[PDB]
Amino acid sequence: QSLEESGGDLVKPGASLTLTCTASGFSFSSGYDMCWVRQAPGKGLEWIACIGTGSSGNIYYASWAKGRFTISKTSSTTVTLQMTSLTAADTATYFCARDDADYAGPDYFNLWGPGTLVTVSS
Amino acid sequence: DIVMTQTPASVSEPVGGTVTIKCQASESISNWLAWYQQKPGQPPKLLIYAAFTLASGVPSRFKGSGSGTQFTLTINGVECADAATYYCQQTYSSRDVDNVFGGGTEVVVKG
Amino acid sequence: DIVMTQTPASVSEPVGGTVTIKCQASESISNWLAWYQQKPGQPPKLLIYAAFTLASGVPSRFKGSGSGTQFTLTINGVECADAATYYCQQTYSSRDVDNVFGGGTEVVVKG
Amino acid sequence: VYAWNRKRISNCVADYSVLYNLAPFFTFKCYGVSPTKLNDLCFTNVYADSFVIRGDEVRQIAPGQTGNIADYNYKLPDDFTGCVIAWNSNKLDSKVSGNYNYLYRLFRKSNLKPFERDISTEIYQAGNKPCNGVAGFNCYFPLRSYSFRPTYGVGHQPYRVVVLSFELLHAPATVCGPKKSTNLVKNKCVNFNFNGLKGTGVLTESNKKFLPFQQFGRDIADTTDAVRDPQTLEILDITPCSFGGVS
Amino acid sequence: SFVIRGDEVRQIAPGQTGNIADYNYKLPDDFTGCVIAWNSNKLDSKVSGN
Amino acid sequence: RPTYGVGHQPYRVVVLSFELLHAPATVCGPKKSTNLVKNKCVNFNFNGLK
Amino acid sequence: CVNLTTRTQLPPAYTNSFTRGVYYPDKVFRSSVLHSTQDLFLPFFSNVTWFHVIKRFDNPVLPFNDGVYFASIEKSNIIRGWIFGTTLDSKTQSLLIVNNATNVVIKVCEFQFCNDPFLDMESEFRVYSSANNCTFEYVSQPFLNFKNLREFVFKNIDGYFKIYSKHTPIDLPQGFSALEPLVDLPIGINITRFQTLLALHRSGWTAGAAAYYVGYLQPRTFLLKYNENGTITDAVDCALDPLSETKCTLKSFTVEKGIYQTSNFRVQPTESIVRFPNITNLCPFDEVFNATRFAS
Ligand SMILES: *[C@@H]1O[C@H](CO)[C@@H](O)[C@H](O)[C@H]1NC(C)=O
Ligand SMILES: *[C@@H]1O[C@H](CO)[C@@H](O)[C@H](O)[C@H]1NC(C)=O
Ligand SMILES: *[C@@H]1O[C@H](CO)[C@@H](O)[C@H](O)[C@H]1NC(C)=O
Ligand SMILES: *[C@@H]1O[C@H](CO)[C@@H](O)[C@H](O)[C@H]1NC(C)=O
Repeated sequence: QSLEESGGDLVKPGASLTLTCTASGFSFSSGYDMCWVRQAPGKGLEWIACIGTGSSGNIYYASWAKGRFTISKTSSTTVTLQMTSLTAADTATYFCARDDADYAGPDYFNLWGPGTLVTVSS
Repeated sequence: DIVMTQTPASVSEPVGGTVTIKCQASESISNWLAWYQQKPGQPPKLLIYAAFTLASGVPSRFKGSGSGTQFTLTINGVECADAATYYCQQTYSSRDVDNVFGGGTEVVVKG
Repeated sequence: DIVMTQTPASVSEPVGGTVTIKCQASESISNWLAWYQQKPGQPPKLLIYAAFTLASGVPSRFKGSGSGTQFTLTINGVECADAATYYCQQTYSSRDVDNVFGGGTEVVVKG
Repeated sequence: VYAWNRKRISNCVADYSVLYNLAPFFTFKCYGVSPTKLNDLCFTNVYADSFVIRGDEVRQIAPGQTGNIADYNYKLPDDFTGCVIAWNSNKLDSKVSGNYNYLYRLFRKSNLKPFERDISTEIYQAGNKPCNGVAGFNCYFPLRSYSFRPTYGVGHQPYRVVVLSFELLHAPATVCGPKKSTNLVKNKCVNFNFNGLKGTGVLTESNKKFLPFQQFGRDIADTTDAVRDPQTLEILDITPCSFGGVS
Repeated sequence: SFVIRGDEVRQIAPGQTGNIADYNYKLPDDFTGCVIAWNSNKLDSKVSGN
Repeated sequence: RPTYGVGHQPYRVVVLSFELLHAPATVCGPKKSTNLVKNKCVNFNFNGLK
Repeated sequence: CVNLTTRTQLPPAYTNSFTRGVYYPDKVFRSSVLHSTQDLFLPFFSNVTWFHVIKRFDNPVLPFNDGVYFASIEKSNIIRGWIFGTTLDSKTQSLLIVNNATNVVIKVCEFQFCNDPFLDMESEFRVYSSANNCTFEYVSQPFLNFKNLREFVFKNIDGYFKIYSKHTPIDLPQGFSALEPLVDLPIGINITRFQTLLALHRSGWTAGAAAYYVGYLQPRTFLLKYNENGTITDAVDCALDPLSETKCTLKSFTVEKGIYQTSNFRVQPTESIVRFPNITNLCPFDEVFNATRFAS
């Protein structure tokens, strides 16, 4: 099974983009947690938001993205995260990872997607 | 609520040595921890989950140790293919946390 | 420190009978015992170890009994191939012992 | 259970009526104080220790008990004070794949003294030859993982255990029960309660000059006579209500 | 002297009931004297099976 | 099964049966005797009688 | 750490404790009541060590035992604080108390104390070289012809460090003064030895005129007299001399003329004698225990 991502391109500052994470070979079961992270070009990993694919999603956000970002599931195999007002520092590589336990939060990320490149420029 | 730091920032040793990496937490996380290895231009891979258990398909050269507040990762032998970046994850309480992962520590293996 | 005696010296019975052999110890050796059978011109073989358990490949005709001081070996039926000598071994304490084995008891099967 | 948390509770009011919806199917069997009147009491120092254990091992969390958990994971003092709480948590801590994240110590050189944590992961040498980091025969990893089996009885299901340690002193109180603070009435037969000290009498303004550190006041018979209210830092006298014989 | 399992060491006591206390070694209720038990894994364990 | 806990490991047990009585002493403690000091206030111990 | 050897070598003198070192044994209030209590007290008329500072430099390490009564006849407040611990190094935890120009500094840390700790306006701090594992800290208002008398009692029971103090304007003078409890510390560390800290003045360094006295507490029963205001005004030691023991059994401070039966006396035994039968052969326990194989 693969978890390739999409929706990555050059975006002007102060705009909005909507990334899409699509599962391959499986559907979003309720016993797993499908969850989002990003990586700056030269920094370490950092966590954005995290949504449960169960009956009642335990949607969670990081402190530095309290209202800037919003994660949502759209179908049985598609989870989408969209963000508004991209600043200069928001350029990064976005990985869509899957969790291994539905403990209302990101546990060990056993599965990772190839990642997509999203940059901001004028 | 819980914040972590990863030390040292960088390490370097001959091919025959052993590297150790320290990950400490602001408050007690007890057992819940994970060690991720990220090669450049590649998504990170899980190595140690539950702070002791080796992952699937990983060689028996990476040792996790400690519990509670101080955690140490020990590589008994490097083979020039372990030169990468390693992060530690709290996976204990992510209700109001800026970043579950720790900082970056890259290992340089001078063959 | 512990000495063993084996009685009777000789036994003889028809092919359809049952022979019994007694092995008694000076002090209590509890469960530790072994019954050894050697054919003439042949090294001995293990028959009963732990005073009850049959050895490997041994037919279910030799029965061990008793524990502690008095031990008895009972053969339910002879077939002219059991005419040999049998010894009992203390295997409990051999720190200062002249001979762990007991005396000789040869069985004669008059077919 | 081996790396149990430790939390400090101070400078707050503790309510126990709330501990019903948060912990369904709880069991507050405990020691050192009658649970019926925990409401009107004050506790100087409260320690909360939480962990997860199997159902059949919940009986090991008690003073004077012996067992795998009591020896190698969590030892309680014989003169223990405070109450323990345990409730089933199958709905929360059971996974269909298998809950392999809860670890318990199985091998240890010697029994734990009360209130000690052992986080060491050194290989256990159960034989004669040194292990030297090898985990072969007679060389066992000291920590084993709970393999919960909910299909069996509740004795094979994860029970969350929270242990509270009190001190039960009535003067420098910083943690007290959820009851309110009724306004004081003087020169009337009332049954009062000052930081868990319950007594019946009439409370009058006093001229006794307590030193700044002194709290209570004793008579000859070693019964409280003058007391200092927690609020307004005032000095009062306790006089028993009128009584006598009838002829 | 004898050899028993670890979990059965509690059965060697006055008034106790169990498999060991009933069928192997029974102690009097008014027992006097002291018992000693120590682990012997290093001495009485074989890789083949004891 | 030593792989499991100490409850599945061989424990050697030795049980001693005393008979506390103080006159025809046959087995006594390891304490050494002392010369007979007389005519002064001395703590005495005669066959366990303190 | 600065090596210092200018101290004059001289055995400490001794003096009389008189009736000093009485503290409130509890936190309750009692008035116009003669109460008899049993606690750790400095016995009346005992030998308390005398140290003088002026080229005299008396800063030795003294045992702690069950307790210490610390006094100081001071002018200009040379003494700054005290040091507590067992080995006073990085092996074992220690405790520190100082009173700088601002406030008090109480720290329980893994100090590496210098061989000759002291202090030097004051702008030189030379006590310890390192302190890594710090466990407790506390800050409060500063505690502090010879004119100033400082009295302290240090106790370490049940993992709590109790300190009692009293400041009085003025050898130990004739008088009686209770000790008010000052602060309680939930430290809980091993304590067997302690030292003192001095503020040597630099002009080299010159030490002013000062002295301090150290006494040791013992468990005994006192009889305390409370006046109408709740203040301890007089106390009687119940094991000093027969007259005081007569007062204690009567629960009164004045004994009327007559005969009084106080106690009973016993000739305490000196030696211990044991006489077992004439047997020397050692019992066969190694054979039973160290046997290679036991029975089923
Ligand atoms: C503290 O106690 C005083 C006592 O009269 C009261 O007036 C005041 O409101 C109290 N403060 C708070 C925050 O409750
Ligand atoms: C007690 O002090 C006196 C001097 O006042 C001295 O002569 C005597 O030796 C001292 N006793 C002890 C035991 O040191
Ligand atoms: C304190 O130290 C002494 C010796 O230094 C030792 O005998 C004693 O057991 C210690 N007490 C504690 C509570 O550690
Ligand atoms: C008690 O205090 C009062 C002051 O209100 C004082 O006049 C009186 O002398 C004190 N009592 C004694 C015994 O000194």
